[PDB]
Amino acid sequence: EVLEVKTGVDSITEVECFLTPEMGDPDEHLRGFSKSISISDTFESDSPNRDMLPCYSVARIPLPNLNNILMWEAVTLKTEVIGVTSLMNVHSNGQATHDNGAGKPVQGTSFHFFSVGGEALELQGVLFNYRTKYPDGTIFPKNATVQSQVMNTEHKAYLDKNKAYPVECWVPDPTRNENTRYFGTLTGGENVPPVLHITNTATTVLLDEFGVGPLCKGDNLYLSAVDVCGMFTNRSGSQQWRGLSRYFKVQLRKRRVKN
Amino acid sequence: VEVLEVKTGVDSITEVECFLTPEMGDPDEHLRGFSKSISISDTFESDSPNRDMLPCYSVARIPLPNLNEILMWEAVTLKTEVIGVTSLMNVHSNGQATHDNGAGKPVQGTSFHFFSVGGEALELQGVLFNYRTKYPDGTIFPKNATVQSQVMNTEHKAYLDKNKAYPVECWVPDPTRNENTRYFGTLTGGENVPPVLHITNTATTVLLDEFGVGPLCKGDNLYLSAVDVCGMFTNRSGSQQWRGLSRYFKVQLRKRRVK
Amino acid sequence: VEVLEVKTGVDSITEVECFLTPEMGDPDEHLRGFSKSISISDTFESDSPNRDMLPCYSVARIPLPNLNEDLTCILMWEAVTLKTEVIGVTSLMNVHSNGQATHDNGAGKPVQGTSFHFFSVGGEALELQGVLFNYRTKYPDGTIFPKNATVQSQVMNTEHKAYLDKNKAYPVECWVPDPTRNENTRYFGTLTGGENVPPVLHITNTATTVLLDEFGVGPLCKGDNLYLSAVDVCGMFTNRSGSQQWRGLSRYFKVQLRKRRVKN
Amino acid sequence: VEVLEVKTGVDSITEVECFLTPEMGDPDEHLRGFSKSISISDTFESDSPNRDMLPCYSVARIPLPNLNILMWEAVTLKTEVIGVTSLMNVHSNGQATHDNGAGKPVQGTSFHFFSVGGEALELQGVLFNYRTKYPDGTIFPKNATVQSQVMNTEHKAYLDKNKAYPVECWVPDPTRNENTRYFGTLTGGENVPPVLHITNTATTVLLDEFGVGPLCKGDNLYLSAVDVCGMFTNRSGSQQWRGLSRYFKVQLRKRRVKN
Amino acid sequence: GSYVLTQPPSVSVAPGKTARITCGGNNIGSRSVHWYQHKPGQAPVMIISYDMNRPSGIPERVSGSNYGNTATLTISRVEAGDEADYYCQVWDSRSDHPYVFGTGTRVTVLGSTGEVQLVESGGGLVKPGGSLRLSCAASGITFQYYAMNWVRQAPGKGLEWVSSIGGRGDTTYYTDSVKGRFTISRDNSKSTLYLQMNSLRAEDTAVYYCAKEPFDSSGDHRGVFDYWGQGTLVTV
Repeated sequence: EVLEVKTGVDSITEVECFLTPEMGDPDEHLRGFSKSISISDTFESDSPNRDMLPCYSVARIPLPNLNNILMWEAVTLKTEVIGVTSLMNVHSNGQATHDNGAGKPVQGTSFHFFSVGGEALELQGVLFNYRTKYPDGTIFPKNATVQSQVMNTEHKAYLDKNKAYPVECWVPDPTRNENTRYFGTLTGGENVPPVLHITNTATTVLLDEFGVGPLCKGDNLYLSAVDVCGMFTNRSGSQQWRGLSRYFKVQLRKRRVKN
Repeated sequence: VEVLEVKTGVDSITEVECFLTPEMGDPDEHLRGFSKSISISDTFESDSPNRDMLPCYSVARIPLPNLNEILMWEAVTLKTEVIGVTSLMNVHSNGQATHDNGAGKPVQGTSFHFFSVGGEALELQGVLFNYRTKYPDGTIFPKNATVQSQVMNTEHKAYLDKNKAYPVECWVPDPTRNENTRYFGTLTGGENVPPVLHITNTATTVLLDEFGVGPLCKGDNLYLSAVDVCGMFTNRSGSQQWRGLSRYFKVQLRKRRVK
Repeated sequence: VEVLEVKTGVDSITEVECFLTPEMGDPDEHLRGFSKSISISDTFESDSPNRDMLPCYSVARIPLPNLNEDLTCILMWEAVTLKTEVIGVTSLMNVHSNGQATHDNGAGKPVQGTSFHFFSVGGEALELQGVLFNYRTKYPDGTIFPKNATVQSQVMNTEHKAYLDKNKAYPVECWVPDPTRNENTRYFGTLTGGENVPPVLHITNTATTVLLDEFGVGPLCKGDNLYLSAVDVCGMFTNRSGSQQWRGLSRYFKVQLRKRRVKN
Repeated sequence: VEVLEVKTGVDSITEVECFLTPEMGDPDEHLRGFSKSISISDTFESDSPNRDMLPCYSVARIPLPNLNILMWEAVTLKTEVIGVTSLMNVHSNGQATHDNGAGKPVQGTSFHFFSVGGEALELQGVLFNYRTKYPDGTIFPKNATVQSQVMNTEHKAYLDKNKAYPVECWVPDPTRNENTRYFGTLTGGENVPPVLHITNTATTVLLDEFGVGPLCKGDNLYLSAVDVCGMFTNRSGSQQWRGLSRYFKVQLRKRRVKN
Repeated sequence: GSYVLTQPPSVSVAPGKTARITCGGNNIGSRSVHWYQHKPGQAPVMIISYDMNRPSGIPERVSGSNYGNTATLTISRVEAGDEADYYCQVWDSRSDHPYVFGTGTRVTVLGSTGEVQLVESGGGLVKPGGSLRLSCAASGITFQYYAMNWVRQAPGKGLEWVSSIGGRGDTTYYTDSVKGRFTISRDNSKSTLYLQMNSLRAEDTAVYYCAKEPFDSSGDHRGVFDYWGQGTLVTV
């Protein structure tokens, strides 16, 4: 049961951090890139390399110790993608658009996603191909059946680890996440232009229809992000995912609750 | 039904939460949530598609708490999103390379996203691209198709009262009826069209009309209906199949007295 | 007409509900709602299109109930709100019927390219102004088109005025709504030109357009007649041979009207 | 700086009006406002771009009327790109679209950015390729590590010089810039259409959520801009960045502050 | 009665020339017609589904139409291999005879004459009034998503549908000539189909074929047999 908000100098705090992208990192020279993408021969023989699978990023940030019973309530978020101008490096090991042309810029399928919550983001599993064999070191839908390709309620998980939950297996579970606000956009297609806006003037309000924001259980704020900006085509024609870090700034306030 | 006052109190309000799996055609178990590869006919006269090649309207009839021993359940707010949007980033599984050494071709092209909430079965009107198209045994389609069926034939009225039955390309919501249903649909046609799928648990659609009255569930039954053809999957051989995804629904209902 | 008070009461309000079928050209019965395949002329001077190749403005003149069966002091039906949508948007997913493959073993090419979606509600026939792409284009017997086309017809010739007062007659590419008139009509139109343009068609029964002007007055139906007008060229269908035909769809209209007193 | 009451009266308000020319690289005088033709490197480890190939952040430090404790507060901005119609010169040394066709217009990756602040814009470094060797005469991320490709907090700088800070190395630092309002859009891709609006009717308000605008320390207003409109393809196929100047008009008012 | 499909008993063609097998039906044009090839001793293969659609494997030579009171199979460049019995088939969901076969057309050529498996068991000799249990062991498929059928061919006669069962074992249908005597059943875990034939009569002697329908998320009936077992002969 949510009750009154605490006021005063010490009633309010701020959390500021960045989440680096987990694009796969095939060698140190390619930090924030995936491995070049192999296409499998059949659906039954699809066994991707771990460094080829972008993953959900997650940060668990301890807040000032509180606790009759107070909890930190996340009220407002400011977020933006860090290093959008890096995608203008069109002179570094790319494939020419045409004869004598500049490099091919990062483009194609993108997924930008961020979440603020008082507990780990809750995930539902959906597989493009149920016979895809996800590699040791990742956490993925276990006991994949035919029905896993549309909806299998057995595939529930918590985003509770980094470099573990592949992006293409997991989405936010819309049946849970009462204590999380999540926002995501997939802009699929092969030649799709990235459209990235940056400003320090834009604020998202995290309060629900009852004026209550996410309540941080155990004095922990859970930030989660994916920013697959598109794909980098290198000279040989092979394509790698490219991702960028995401800035978070969350304003929290003390809220009394009961039980 | 003369609509009167809304009931208040602890027990005056209920919630319905479910997912609708897509009916894309399901040519074999390995391809659940895909259609069969699309064959092009030689002429308009000789167009006789395979049943597993035709995506269909999805429908769910959800019983609500029994009210009688004159109250009806009134649908007030909807939350909906497409489940498994990140699955469309599996670009490594039996696809056709964009170019030499390139990553797979992502799902793209013609898409139709549609959802409806109502107190009775969604009412359909028939419109045929080609009136001489022979729809297969097992589907329900416009009967006695005339030349005028290609623009508007008022004989082609139906109720979306069955799954894996009403093909998407024959039927649209009948704008002359559906007084007791709220429907929303977007066709984004074209061959190379990028999917643009947003996910968030912060977005709510209000189902009330201009008089402040929502859909009234006759026989204590809520009717959810959906289509989510996300686009087409091109496999190695060049063949194209529709790919669809499930849709989450969450409907807030309240007790309303009528006469 | 000096506009005065709105009538209230049970009988003060009425509703008009209908669909307008598209006039895309209809080259044979098998191709109802398609145009004929498009021929390109050799020169501007020798451009003489076939009638079944020219999409036309659709129009409906709907009689409304008789109001003035009363006494001294003059009611007119006033159009207040419109609900409209394109009927059969999902028909454009028939990509298996006599199309041209995108590539080897590929699905059919879907309907795409230059589109024009347009609807109007008014208390008199929509008023048209003539603008010709090529002034020497010879429009065929059976259509009504800009007469006595001069060189200035390609940008603006004020002689080319007309009323959309007939179906299968006013070709889309000759006529636009005349912005100098149409005081008693509300019109809305969008041309999305280009050769590979994706159709974007929204359907919903939750969306309402208000027809009232800045003074709170909607279209006043002269002679108790409501004038609905529409064009919905969704794009072009490419068939196996490569030839391209316009494809159009019907348009639903639902108009809420109310009785309004006017004077002298 | 505890912010107090705004000064009113005839002399309480001032205006700053100027244009910032673009620093696209300027390979010779004939090509002012163009970059050099873009070379693609053989590998990531051998990427050493020419200085006249790197567009740079533009910056202007404008002295305001001497005050003094009063500070000039930036309230409203009007800005637009100067010479948008110049991108219709499709007859001047371009590459034909096709046989007998008109020139190829300026298109592809664009970055439009402007900032108003009471101190130099604060920059964070992000590198596409960390082994890129930025040339003598530019100011760039020093001691680039592998982590520089996603986020390295060592790469902090002030935009305090013209023709110096390359666009592709630096973004506004979202951890700082409390006293600056910045707006930027990257529209990446190879064939992307420029969309440039011009109007003298549009005003941006620079006040924060507390109703305080940027406070000009030392009576200095800091304007900063990037307008890479896209790329010009010339006959040979080679591609150069093209940029345009940006108009600024800032309304400032006198504000009293303390300590 | 049942719906009626009439076929010419036989058709002759020279190698190279085209062969036309007609399937006559009362307004058959408004029903989906499927075609099966059957060579003596082997499992019937589906060559056309839904009037004119060719499965992976069947060549472009083979062609289907269906318009009036007549549907037409067309083999165009005829080879020695094409010599076989050809049956047309329709489906009438919600009727006393749901799966209806044509009488059959034997084609003769007058020049100079593996993911899915269905393994059958149980056939043999049995006396009038006796019992027998046919089984059909499927492999390579999740059995519960497939409606399954028993079809038989009596010495001399054509294909006759016997019994159908749903994926979940919900729906059961029989021919009028076996109602109280034959029982169809499934063990989805053991992945096998059963026909319990007791109170056997003399006119039951036939090769009993196990017939699978295409995948369905509910295991519903679809009215087409897209794959067949090699068959098992019962004599009396």
